[PDB]
Amino acid sequence: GAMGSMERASLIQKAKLAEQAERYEDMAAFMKGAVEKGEELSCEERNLLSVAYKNVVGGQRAAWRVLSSIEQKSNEEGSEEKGPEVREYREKVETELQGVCDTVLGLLDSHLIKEAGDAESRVFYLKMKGDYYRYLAEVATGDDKKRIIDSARSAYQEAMDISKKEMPPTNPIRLGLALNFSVFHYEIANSPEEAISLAKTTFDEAMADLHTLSEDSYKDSTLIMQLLRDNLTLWT
Amino acid sequence: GAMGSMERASLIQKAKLAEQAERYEDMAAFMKGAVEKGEELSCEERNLLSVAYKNVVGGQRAAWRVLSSIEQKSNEEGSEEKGPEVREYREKVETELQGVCDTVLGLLDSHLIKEAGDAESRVFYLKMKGDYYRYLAEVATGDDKKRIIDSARSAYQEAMDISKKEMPPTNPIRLGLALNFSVFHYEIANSPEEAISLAKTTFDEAMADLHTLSEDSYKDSTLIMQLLRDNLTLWT
Amino acid sequence: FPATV
Amino acid sequence: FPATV
Ligand SMILES: N=C(N)c1cc(-c2cccc(NC(=O)C3(Oc4ccccc4)CCOCC3)c2)cs1
Ligand SMILES: N=C(N)c1cc(-c2cccc(NC(=O)C3(Oc4ccccc4)CCOCC3)c2)cs1
Repeated sequence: GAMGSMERASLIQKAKLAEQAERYEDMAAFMKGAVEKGEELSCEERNLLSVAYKNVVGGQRAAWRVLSSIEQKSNEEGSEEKGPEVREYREKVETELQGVCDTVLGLLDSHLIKEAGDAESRVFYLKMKGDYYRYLAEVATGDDKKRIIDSARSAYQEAMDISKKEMPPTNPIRLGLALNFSVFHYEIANSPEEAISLAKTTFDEAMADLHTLSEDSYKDSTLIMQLLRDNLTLWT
Repeated sequence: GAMGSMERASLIQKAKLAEQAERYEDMAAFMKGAVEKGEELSCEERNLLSVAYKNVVGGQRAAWRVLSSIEQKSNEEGSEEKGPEVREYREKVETELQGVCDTVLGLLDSHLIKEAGDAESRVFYLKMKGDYYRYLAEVATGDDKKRIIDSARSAYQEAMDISKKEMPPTNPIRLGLALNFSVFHYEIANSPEEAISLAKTTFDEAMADLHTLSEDSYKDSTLIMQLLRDNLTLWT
Repeated sequence: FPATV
Repeated sequence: FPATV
Protein backbone atom coordinates (compact mmCIF):
# COMPACT_ATOMS: atom_id res chain seq x y z
CA GLY A 1 0.00 0.00 0.00
CA ALA A 2 1.96 2.98 -1.30
CA MET A 3 -1.21 5.01 -0.59
CA GLY A 4 -1.78 3.31 2.73
CA SER A 5 -1.10 6.45 4.77
CA MET A 6 -3.48 8.71 2.81
CA GLU A 7 -7.12 9.20 3.82
CA ARG A 8 -9.70 7.52 1.64
CA ALA A 9 -11.46 10.85 1.02
CA SER A 10 -8.16 12.51 0.08
CA LEU A 11 -7.41 9.74 -2.42
CA ILE A 12 -10.81 10.25 -4.06
CA GLN A 13 -10.30 14.02 -4.13
CA LYS A 14 -6.89 13.62 -5.70
CA ALA A 15 -8.23 11.14 -8.26
CA LYS A 16 -10.67 13.87 -9.36
CA LEU A 17 -7.85 16.41 -9.56
CA ALA A 18 -5.71 13.97 -11.54
CA GLU A 19 -8.60 13.50 -13.97
CA GLN A 20 -8.89 17.26 -14.51
CA ALA A 21 -5.11 17.36 -15.13
CA GLU A 22 -5.29 14.33 -17.51
CA ARG A 23 -2.86 12.48 -15.22
CA TYR A 24 -4.46 9.08 -15.57
CA GLU A 25 -1.59 7.00 -14.14
CA ASP A 26 -1.82 9.08 -10.96
CA MET A 27 -5.61 8.84 -11.03
CA ALA A 28 -5.36 5.04 -11.20
CA ALA A 29 -2.87 4.90 -8.35
CA PHE A 30 -5.13 7.07 -6.19
CA MET A 31 -8.16 4.91 -6.95
CA LYS A 32 -6.20 1.68 -6.30
CA GLY A 33 -5.35 3.16 -2.91
CA ALA A 34 -9.02 3.95 -2.33
CA VAL A 35 -10.10 0.42 -3.22
CA GLU A 36 -7.45 -0.98 -0.88
CA LYS A 37 -9.09 0.82 2.05
CA GLY A 38 -11.51 -2.11 1.94
CA GLU A 39 -14.83 -0.23 1.79
CA GLU A 40 -17.30 -0.68 -1.06
CA LEU A 41 -17.24 1.97 -3.79
CA SER A 42 -20.06 4.34 -4.55
CA CYS A 43 -21.29 4.88 -8.10
CA GLU A 44 -19.07 7.92 -8.61
CA GLU A 45 -16.07 6.11 -7.14
CA ARG A 46 -16.56 3.04 -9.35
CA ASN A 47 -16.50 5.29 -12.38
CA LEU A 48 -13.37 7.10 -11.20
CA LEU A 49 -11.68 3.72 -10.92
CA SER A 50 -12.88 2.62 -14.35
CA VAL A 51 -12.03 5.89 -16.13
CA ALA A 52 -8.51 5.87 -14.71
CA TYR A 53 -7.55 2.36 -15.72
CA LYS A 54 -9.40 2.52 -19.04
CA ASN A 55 -7.26 5.52 -20.01
CA VAL A 56 -4.00 3.98 -18.80
CA VAL A 57 -4.54 0.64 -20.55
CA GLY A 58 -5.99 2.42 -23.58
CA GLY A 59 -2.73 4.25 -24.09
CA GLN A 60 -0.78 1.03 -23.64
CA ARG A 61 -3.00 -0.74 -26.17
CA ALA A 62 -2.49 2.03 -28.72
CA ALA A 63 1.28 1.84 -28.26
CA TRP A 64 1.29 -1.96 -28.46
CA ARG A 65 -0.65 -1.77 -31.73
CA VAL A 66 1.91 0.61 -33.26
CA LEU A 67 4.81 -1.59 -32.19
CA SER A 68 3.13 -4.86 -33.22
CA SER A 69 2.49 -3.36 -36.66
CA ILE A 70 6.15 -2.33 -37.00
CA GLU A 71 7.19 -5.81 -35.84
CA GLN A 72 5.04 -7.62 -38.39
CA LYS A 73 6.45 -5.50 -41.21
CA SER A 74 10.00 -6.27 -40.07
CA ASN A 75 9.01 -9.95 -40.45
CA GLU A 76 7.64 -9.71 -44.01
CA GLU A 77 9.37 -11.28 -47.02
CA GLY A 78 11.82 -8.57 -48.09
CA SER A 79 12.55 -6.75 -44.84
CA GLU A 80 16.03 -5.90 -43.61
CA GLU A 81 16.75 -7.63 -40.29
CA LYS A 82 16.54 -4.91 -37.64
CA GLY A 83 17.68 -7.13 -34.80
CA PRO A 84 15.74 -7.93 -31.65
CA GLU A 85 14.87 -4.36 -30.67
CA VAL A 86 11.31 -4.08 -32.05
CA ARG A 87 10.34 -7.40 -30.50
CA GLU A 88 12.01 -6.49 -27.20
CA TYR A 89 10.27 -3.14 -26.93
CA ARG A 90 6.88 -4.55 -27.98
CA GLU A 91 7.41 -7.19 -25.27
CA LYS A 92 8.25 -4.43 -22.75
CA VAL A 93 5.03 -2.55 -23.44
CA GLU A 94 3.08 -5.83 -23.49
CA THR A 95 4.42 -6.82 -20.07
CA GLU A 96 3.52 -3.41 -18.64
CA LEU A 97 0.00 -3.72 -20.11
CA GLN A 98 -0.39 -7.22 -18.67
CA GLY A 99 0.71 -5.85 -15.32
CA VAL A 100 -1.92 -3.12 -15.32
CA CYS A 101 -4.62 -5.61 -16.33
CA ASP A 102 -3.53 -8.01 -13.58
CA THR A 103 -3.65 -5.15 -11.08
CA VAL A 104 -7.22 -4.21 -12.01
CA LEU A 105 -8.30 -7.85 -12.07
CA GLY A 106 -6.71 -8.27 -8.66
CA LEU A 107 -8.73 -5.38 -7.25
CA LEU A 108 -11.93 -6.86 -8.66
CA ASP A 109 -11.05 -10.24 -7.13
CA SER A 110 -9.88 -8.74 -3.78
CA HIS A 111 -12.59 -7.94 -2.99
CA LEU A 112 -14.82 -5.70 -5.06
CA ILE A 113 -16.87 -8.36 -6.86
CA LYS A 114 -17.52 -10.59 -3.89
CA GLU A 115 -18.93 -7.66 -1.86
CA ALA A 116 -21.01 -6.30 -4.79
CA GLY A 117 -24.65 -7.31 -4.30
CA ASP A 118 -26.57 -4.58 -6.08
CA ALA A 119 -27.03 -5.04 -9.80
CA GLU A 120 -25.48 -1.66 -10.64
CA SER A 121 -22.26 -2.46 -8.80
CA ARG A 122 -22.00 -6.17 -9.60
CA VAL A 123 -22.71 -5.75 -13.34
CA PHE A 124 -20.26 -2.81 -13.47
CA TYR A 125 -17.44 -4.85 -11.94
CA LEU A 126 -18.14 -7.97 -14.00
CA LYS A 127 -18.08 -5.80 -17.15
CA MET A 128 -14.66 -4.49 -16.02
CA LYS A 129 -13.49 -8.07 -15.46
CA GLY A 130 -14.52 -9.03 -19.01
CA ASP A 131 -12.88 -5.87 -20.39
CA TYR A 132 -9.49 -6.48 -18.73
CA TYR A 133 -9.43 -10.16 -19.68
CA ARG A 134 -10.31 -8.98 -23.19
CA TYR A 135 -7.25 -6.68 -23.17
CA LEU A 136 -5.11 -9.61 -22.00
CA ALA A 137 -6.61 -11.68 -24.83
CA GLU A 138 -5.63 -9.04 -27.41
CA VAL A 139 -1.92 -9.74 -26.69
CA ALA A 140 -2.12 -13.42 -25.70
CA THR A 141 -0.45 -16.11 -27.79
CA GLY A 142 0.58 -18.98 -25.47
CA ASP A 143 -0.86 -22.07 -23.76
CA ASP A 144 -3.25 -19.69 -21.96
CA LYS A 145 -4.92 -17.70 -24.75
CA LYS A 146 -8.01 -19.90 -24.84
CA ARG A 147 -8.33 -19.75 -21.06
CA ILE A 148 -8.00 -15.95 -21.03
CA ILE A 149 -10.70 -15.73 -23.70
CA ASP A 150 -12.96 -17.99 -21.69
CA SER A 151 -12.36 -15.91 -18.54
CA ALA A 152 -13.48 -12.79 -20.44
CA ARG A 153 -16.51 -14.62 -21.87
CA SER A 154 -17.51 -15.99 -18.46
CA ALA A 155 -17.35 -12.57 -16.77
CA TYR A 156 -19.30 -10.86 -19.56
CA GLN A 157 -21.89 -13.66 -19.50
CA GLU A 158 -22.54 -13.43 -15.76
CA ALA A 159 -22.85 -9.64 -16.15
CA MET A 160 -25.29 -10.10 -19.05
CA ASP A 161 -27.42 -12.57 -17.11
CA ILE A 162 -27.72 -10.21 -14.12
CA SER A 163 -28.34 -7.16 -16.31
CA LYS A 164 -31.20 -8.79 -18.20
CA LYS A 165 -32.86 -9.87 -14.94
CA GLU A 166 -32.29 -6.70 -12.92
CA MET A 167 -31.96 -3.65 -15.17
CA PRO A 168 -34.10 -2.05 -17.87
CA PRO A 169 -32.82 -2.36 -21.45
CA THR A 170 -31.85 1.31 -21.54
CA ASN A 171 -29.67 1.16 -18.42
CA PRO A 172 -26.33 2.64 -19.55
CA ILE A 173 -24.27 -0.03 -17.77
CA ARG A 174 -26.32 -2.74 -19.45
CA LEU A 175 -25.89 -1.00 -22.81
CA GLY A 176 -22.13 -0.52 -22.41
CA LEU A 177 -21.71 -4.12 -21.27
CA ALA A 178 -23.51 -5.34 -24.41
CA LEU A 179 -21.49 -2.98 -26.62
CA ASN A 180 -18.23 -4.36 -25.25
CA PHE A 181 -19.34 -8.03 -25.20
CA SER A 182 -20.34 -7.58 -28.83
CA VAL A 183 -16.83 -6.28 -29.61
CA PHE A 184 -15.42 -9.27 -27.70
CA HIS A 185 -17.38 -11.57 -30.01
CA TYR A 186 -16.22 -9.78 -33.16
CA GLU A 187 -12.56 -9.09 -32.36
CA ILE A 188 -11.58 -11.81 -29.85
CA ALA A 189 -13.89 -14.82 -30.24
CA ASN A 190 -14.08 -14.78 -34.07
CA SER A 191 -17.88 -14.72 -33.78
CA PRO A 192 -18.92 -11.76 -35.95
CA GLU A 193 -22.48 -13.06 -36.34
CA GLU A 194 -22.90 -13.21 -32.55
CA ALA A 195 -21.42 -9.70 -32.31
CA ILE A 196 -23.89 -8.31 -34.85
CA SER A 197 -26.90 -10.11 -33.37
CA LEU A 198 -26.06 -8.89 -29.87
CA ALA A 199 -25.59 -5.28 -30.99
CA LYS A 200 -28.82 -5.27 -32.99
CA THR A 201 -30.99 -6.90 -30.32
CA THR A 202 -29.54 -4.59 -27.65
CA PHE A 203 -30.25 -1.54 -29.82
CA ASP A 204 -33.82 -2.56 -30.65
CA GLU A 205 -34.75 -3.46 -27.06
CA ALA A 206 -33.34 -0.15 -25.85
CA MET A 207 -35.25 1.78 -28.52
CA ALA A 208 -38.53 0.35 -27.24
CA ASP A 209 -37.80 1.45 -23.64
CA LEU A 210 -36.69 5.03 -24.37
CA HIS A 211 -40.27 6.28 -23.84
CA THR A 212 -39.90 5.66 -20.10
CA LEU A 213 -36.91 7.96 -19.65
CA SER A 214 -36.33 11.53 -18.59
CA GLU A 215 -34.50 13.86 -20.96
CA ASP A 216 -31.19 13.36 -19.15
CA SER A 217 -31.52 9.56 -19.05
CA TYR A 218 -32.53 9.60 -22.71
CA LYS A 219 -29.33 11.47 -23.60
CA ASP A 220 -27.15 8.89 -21.84
CA SER A 221 -28.89 5.84 -23.32
CA THR A 222 -29.06 7.20 -26.86
CA LEU A 223 -25.34 8.04 -26.72
CA ILE A 224 -24.42 4.39 -26.21
CA MET A 225 -27.11 3.25 -28.64
CA GLN A 226 -25.31 5.36 -31.27
CA LEU A 227 -22.09 3.48 -30.51
CA LEU A 228 -23.94 0.19 -31.09
CA ARG A 229 -25.18 1.57 -34.42
CA ASP A 230 -21.68 2.80 -35.29
CA ASN A 231 -20.29 -0.69 -34.78
CA LEU A 232 -23.11 -2.28 -36.78
CA THR A 233 -22.32 0.15 -39.62
CA LEU A 234 -18.65 -0.86 -39.44
CA TRP A 235 -19.56 -4.55 -39.57
CA THR A 236 -22.30 -4.69 -42.23
CA GLY B 1 22.48 3.40 -15.35
CA ALA B 2 19.23 1.46 -15.70
CA MET B 3 20.05 1.33 -19.44
CA GLY B 4 23.69 0.55 -18.81
CA SER B 5 23.46 -2.96 -20.25
CA MET B 6 21.78 -1.93 -23.52
CA GLU B 7 23.77 -1.09 -26.67
CA ARG B 8 23.90 2.56 -27.62
CA ALA B 9 22.49 1.79 -31.08
CA SER B 10 19.64 -0.24 -29.56
CA LEU B 11 18.75 2.64 -27.23
CA ILE B 12 18.57 5.03 -30.20
CA GLN B 13 16.48 2.54 -32.17
CA LYS B 14 14.10 2.11 -29.26
CA ALA B 15 13.85 5.87 -28.75
CA LYS B 16 12.62 6.10 -32.36
CA LEU B 17 10.12 3.31 -31.76
CA ALA B 18 8.92 4.98 -28.57
CA GLU B 19 8.40 8.20 -30.52
CA GLN B 20 6.26 6.41 -33.11
CA ALA B 21 4.24 4.90 -30.23
CA GLU B 22 3.94 8.31 -28.47
CA ARG B 23 5.66 6.80 -25.42
CA TYR B 24 7.68 9.86 -24.53
CA GLU B 25 8.68 8.83 -20.99
CA ASP B 26 10.23 5.67 -22.47
CA MET B 27 11.79 7.72 -25.26
CA ALA B 28 13.41 10.01 -22.69
CA ALA B 29 14.71 7.08 -20.66
CA PHE B 30 16.23 5.51 -23.78
CA MET B 31 17.89 8.78 -24.78
CA LYS B 32 19.19 9.37 -21.23
CA GLY B 33 20.78 5.94 -21.49
CA ALA B 34 22.29 6.88 -24.85
CA VAL B 35 23.75 10.11 -23.47
CA GLU B 36 25.21 8.19 -20.53
CA LYS B 37 27.25 6.06 -22.93
CA GLY B 38 29.56 9.09 -22.98
CA GLU B 39 29.83 9.67 -26.74
CA GLU B 40 28.81 12.93 -28.38
CA LEU B 41 25.37 13.01 -30.00
CA SER B 42 24.73 13.43 -33.69
CA CYS B 43 22.19 15.94 -34.98
CA GLU B 44 19.43 13.34 -35.17
CA GLU B 45 20.28 12.04 -31.69
CA ARG B 46 20.26 15.53 -30.14
CA ASN B 47 16.77 16.04 -31.51
CA LEU B 48 15.57 12.67 -30.22
CA LEU B 49 16.77 13.72 -26.77
CA SER B 50 15.11 17.12 -27.02
CA VAL B 51 11.79 15.85 -28.42
CA ALA B 52 11.52 13.25 -25.66
CA TYR B 53 12.07 15.54 -22.71
CA LYS B 54 10.14 18.43 -24.25
CA ASN B 55 7.07 16.18 -24.47
CA VAL B 56 7.48 14.76 -20.96
CA VAL B 57 7.96 18.14 -19.29
CA GLY B 58 5.31 19.68 -21.54
CA GLY B 59 2.73 17.29 -20.15
CA GLN B 60 3.89 18.01 -16.60
CA ARG B 61 3.66 21.76 -17.22
CA ALA B 62 0.12 21.43 -18.56
CA ALA B 63 -0.92 19.41 -15.51
CA TRP B 64 0.78 21.84 -13.11
CA ARG B 65 -1.10 24.72 -14.75
CA VAL B 66 -4.45 22.99 -14.26
CA LEU B 67 -3.69 22.23 -10.61
CA SER B 68 -2.23 25.68 -9.86
CA SER B 69 -5.39 27.25 -11.31
CA ILE B 70 -7.60 25.05 -9.11
CA GLU B 71 -5.41 25.92 -6.11
CA GLN B 72 -5.66 29.67 -6.65
CA LYS B 73 -9.45 29.47 -6.88
CA SER B 74 -9.59 27.48 -3.63
CA ASN B 75 -7.69 30.43 -2.09
CA GLU B 76 -10.04 33.19 -3.31
CA GLU B 77 -12.30 35.19 -0.98
CA GLY B 78 -15.42 33.02 -0.77
CA SER B 79 -14.07 29.52 -1.35
CA GLU B 80 -14.91 26.53 0.82
CA GLU B 81 -11.76 25.15 2.47
CA LYS B 82 -10.95 21.94 0.60
CA GLY B 83 -8.10 20.93 2.88
CA PRO B 84 -4.48 20.39 1.87
CA GLU B 85 -5.13 18.04 -1.05
CA VAL B 86 -4.93 20.47 -3.99
CA ARG B 87 -1.72 21.99 -2.66
CA GLU B 88 -0.26 18.55 -1.93
CA TYR B 89 -1.00 17.20 -5.39
CA ARG B 90 0.21 20.37 -7.14
CA GLU B 91 3.40 20.00 -5.07
CA LYS B 92 3.69 16.34 -6.15
CA VAL B 93 3.49 17.21 -9.84
CA GLU B 94 5.82 20.18 -9.29
CA THR B 95 8.44 17.98 -7.62
CA GLU B 96 8.25 15.46 -10.47
CA LEU B 97 8.64 18.29 -13.01
CA GLN B 98 11.63 19.69 -11.12
CA GLY B 99 13.13 16.23 -11.12
CA VAL B 100 12.84 15.85 -14.89
CA CYS B 101 14.34 19.32 -15.42
CA ASP B 102 17.22 18.51 -13.06
CA THR B 103 17.81 15.27 -14.96
CA VAL B 104 18.04 17.03 -18.32
CA LEU B 105 20.20 19.80 -16.88
CA GLY B 106 22.43 17.13 -15.38
CA LEU B 107 22.90 15.48 -18.76
CA LEU B 108 23.80 18.83 -20.33
CA ASP B 109 26.29 19.48 -17.52
CA SER B 110 27.71 15.90 -17.55
CA HIS B 111 29.00 16.24 -20.16
CA LEU B 112 27.17 17.27 -23.30
CA ILE B 113 27.88 21.02 -23.22
CA LYS B 114 31.54 20.82 -22.32
CA GLU B 115 32.24 18.46 -25.27
CA ALA B 116 30.12 20.49 -27.74
CA GLY B 117 32.43 22.58 -29.94
CA ASP B 118 30.47 22.98 -33.15
CA ALA B 119 27.98 25.82 -33.21
CA GLU B 120 25.07 23.55 -34.13
CA SER B 121 25.61 21.30 -31.13
CA ARG B 122 26.70 23.92 -28.59
CA VAL B 123 23.87 26.35 -29.41
CA PHE B 124 21.37 23.47 -29.35
CA TYR B 125 22.43 22.36 -25.88
CA LEU B 126 22.63 25.89 -24.46
CA LYS B 127 19.10 26.52 -25.78
CA MET B 128 17.99 23.35 -23.94
CA LYS B 129 19.71 24.60 -20.78
CA GLY B 130 17.83 27.91 -20.98
CA ASP B 131 14.56 26.06 -21.68
CA TYR B 132 14.81 23.73 -18.66
CA TYR B 133 15.85 26.53 -16.30
CA ARG B 134 12.88 28.45 -17.73
CA TYR B 135 10.58 25.54 -16.80
CA LEU B 136 12.07 25.54 -13.30
CA ALA B 137 11.48 29.30 -13.16
CA GLU B 138 7.79 28.84 -14.06
CA VAL B 139 7.23 27.01 -10.73
CA ALA B 140 9.87 28.70 -8.57
CA THR B 141 8.90 30.83 -5.58
CA GLY B 142 11.70 30.61 -2.98
CA ASP B 143 15.11 32.11 -2.16
CA ASP B 144 16.30 30.71 -5.51
CA LYS B 145 13.81 32.07 -8.06
CA LYS B 146 16.03 34.97 -9.09
CA ARG B 147 19.03 32.66 -9.42
CA ILE B 148 17.06 30.18 -11.56
CA ILE B 149 15.94 33.05 -13.79
CA ASP B 150 19.51 34.26 -14.13
CA SER B 151 20.70 30.73 -14.98
CA ALA B 152 18.14 30.58 -17.80
CA ARG B 153 19.12 34.06 -19.02
CA SER B 154 22.84 33.23 -18.93
CA ALA B 155 22.42 30.02 -20.96
CA TYR B 156 20.18 31.70 -23.55
CA GLN B 157 22.62 34.62 -23.80
CA GLU B 158 25.67 32.44 -24.45
CA ALA B 159 23.64 30.55 -27.07
CA MET B 160 22.57 33.84 -28.69
CA ASP B 161 26.12 35.16 -28.79
CA ILE B 162 27.41 32.00 -30.51
CA SER B 163 24.47 31.84 -32.91
CA LYS B 164 24.92 35.41 -34.11
CA LYS B 165 28.64 34.82 -34.72
CA GLU B 166 28.43 31.35 -36.27
CA MET B 167 25.07 30.76 -37.92
CA PRO B 168 23.02 32.53 -40.60
CA PRO B 169 19.89 34.34 -39.41
CA THR B 170 17.64 31.70 -40.96
CA ASN B 171 19.28 28.77 -39.17
CA PRO B 172 16.36 26.95 -37.49
CA ILE B 173 18.24 26.44 -34.21
CA ARG B 174 19.07 30.15 -34.11
CA LEU B 175 15.43 30.99 -34.87
CA GLY B 176 14.03 28.61 -32.24
CA LEU B 177 16.50 29.87 -29.66
CA ALA B 178 15.37 33.45 -30.29
CA LEU B 179 11.70 32.43 -30.20
CA ASN B 180 12.15 30.81 -26.80
CA PHE B 181 14.42 33.54 -25.36
CA SER B 182 11.77 36.04 -26.42
CA VAL B 183 9.15 34.03 -24.50
CA PHE B 184 11.54 33.95 -21.53
CA HIS B 185 11.64 37.75 -21.60
CA TYR B 186 7.85 38.08 -21.83
CA GLU B 187 6.69 35.37 -19.42
CA ILE B 188 9.59 34.97 -16.95
CA ALA B 189 11.67 38.16 -16.85
CA ASN B 190 8.74 40.63 -17.02
CA SER B 191 10.44 42.28 -20.02
CA PRO B 192 7.71 42.35 -22.69
CA GLU B 193 9.45 45.12 -24.64
CA GLU B 194 12.64 43.04 -24.88
CA ALA B 195 10.52 40.04 -25.93
CA ILE B 196 8.84 42.00 -28.72
CA SER B 197 12.07 43.63 -29.93
CA LEU B 198 13.86 40.29 -30.05
CA ALA B 199 11.04 38.57 -31.95
CA LYS B 200 10.75 41.40 -34.47
CA THR B 201 14.49 41.77 -35.13
CA THR B 202 14.86 37.99 -35.46
CA PHE B 203 11.96 37.84 -37.92
CA ASP B 204 13.23 40.73 -40.06
CA GLU B 205 16.83 39.48 -40.22
CA ALA B 206 15.59 36.03 -41.20
CA MET B 207 13.32 37.46 -43.90
CA ALA B 208 16.31 39.13 -45.55
CA ASP B 209 18.29 35.85 -45.67
CA LEU B 210 15.53 33.59 -47.06
CA HIS B 211 16.75 34.25 -50.63
CA THR B 212 19.82 32.09 -49.96
CA LEU B 213 17.87 28.96 -49.08
CA SER B 214 16.71 25.85 -50.86
CA GLU B 215 13.01 25.03 -50.91
CA ASP B 216 13.35 22.59 -48.01
CA SER B 217 15.42 24.98 -45.88
CA TYR B 218 12.95 27.76 -46.70
CA LYS B 219 10.09 25.61 -45.38
CA ASP B 220 11.85 25.01 -42.06
CA SER B 221 12.88 28.63 -41.50
CA THR B 222 9.53 30.11 -42.49
CA LEU B 223 7.76 27.70 -40.12
CA ILE B 224 9.58 29.14 -37.11
CA MET B 225 9.30 32.67 -38.49
CA GLN B 226 5.51 32.17 -38.42
CA LEU B 227 5.75 31.25 -34.72
CA LEU B 228 7.64 34.52 -34.10
CA ARG B 229 4.86 36.38 -35.93
CA ASP B 230 2.20 34.47 -33.98
CA ASN B 231 3.76 35.59 -30.71
CA LEU B 232 4.09 39.18 -31.90
CA THR B 233 0.39 39.11 -32.81
CA LEU B 234 -0.43 37.82 -29.33
CA TRP B 235 1.63 40.57 -27.71
CA THR B 236 0.71 43.67 -29.76
CA PHE C 1 -11.25 -0.17 -34.24
CA PRO C 2 -14.83 -0.59 -32.99
CA ALA C 3 -16.30 1.45 -30.18
CA THR C 4 -16.17 0.29 -26.54
CA VAL C 5 -17.04 2.21 -23.40
CA PHE D 1 0.36 30.50 -24.00
CA PRO D 2 2.95 31.74 -26.52
CA ALA D 3 4.72 29.45 -28.95
CA THR D 4 8.07 27.80 -28.12
CA VAL D 5 9.92 25.09 -30.00
N1 LIG E 1 -15.47 10.58 -14.77
C1 LIG E 1 -15.97 11.04 -13.66
N2 LIG E 1 -15.33 11.98 -12.80
C2 LIG E 1 -17.35 10.59 -13.26
C3 LIG E 1 -18.15 9.71 -14.03
C4 LIG E 1 -19.46 9.50 -13.29
C5 LIG E 1 -20.56 8.59 -13.88
C6 LIG E 1 -21.82 8.59 -13.30
C7 LIG E 1 -22.80 7.76 -13.82
C8 LIG E 1 -22.52 6.94 -14.92
C9 LIG E 1 -21.25 6.98 -15.47
N3 LIG E 1 -20.91 6.13 -16.61
C10 LIG E 1 -21.48 4.80 -16.78
O1 LIG E 1 -22.23 4.28 -16.00
C11 LIG E 1 -20.97 4.06 -18.06
O2 LIG E 1 -20.49 5.08 -19.03
C12 LIG E 1 -21.42 5.84 -19.75
C13 LIG E 1 -22.66 6.20 -19.24
C14 LIG E 1 -23.54 6.97 -20.01
C15 LIG E 1 -23.16 7.37 -21.29
C16 LIG E 1 -21.91 7.02 -21.79
C17 LIG E 1 -21.03 6.28 -21.02
C18 LIG E 1 -19.73 3.32 -17.67
C19 LIG E 1 -19.21 2.48 -18.84
O3 LIG E 1 -20.25 1.56 -19.27
C20 LIG E 1 -21.42 2.31 -19.72
C21 LIG E 1 -22.00 3.17 -18.60
C22 LIG E 1 -20.25 7.80 -14.96
C23 LIG E 1 -19.54 10.21 -12.06
S1 LIG E 1 -18.13 11.03 -11.88
N1 LIG F 1 11.92 13.83 -34.03
C1 LIG F 1 12.75 13.10 -34.71
N2 LIG F 1 12.71 11.68 -34.81
C2 LIG F 1 13.83 13.80 -35.50
C3 LIG F 1 13.97 15.20 -35.57
C4 LIG F 1 15.17 15.51 -36.46
C5 LIG F 1 15.59 16.96 -36.74
C6 LIG F 1 16.54 17.22 -37.72
C7 LIG F 1 16.93 18.53 -37.97
C8 LIG F 1 16.36 19.57 -37.24
C9 LIG F 1 15.41 19.28 -36.27
N3 LIG F 1 14.80 20.34 -35.47
C10 LIG F 1 15.55 21.53 -35.08
O1 LIG F 1 16.71 21.72 -35.33
C11 LIG F 1 14.71 22.54 -34.22
O2 LIG F 1 13.27 22.30 -34.49
C12 LIG F 1 12.71 22.74 -35.69
C13 LIG F 1 13.41 22.81 -36.88
C14 LIG F 1 12.79 23.26 -38.05
C15 LIG F 1 11.45 23.63 -38.00
C16 LIG F 1 10.73 23.55 -36.81
C17 LIG F 1 11.35 23.08 -35.66
C18 LIG F 1 14.88 22.13 -32.79
C19 LIG F 1 14.18 23.12 -31.86
O3 LIG F 1 14.71 24.46 -32.08
C20 LIG F 1 14.45 24.86 -33.47
C21 LIG F 1 15.14 23.92 -34.46
C22 LIG F 1 15.02 17.97 -36.00
C23 LIG F 1 15.81 14.34 -36.97
S1 LIG F 1 15.00 13.05 -36.39
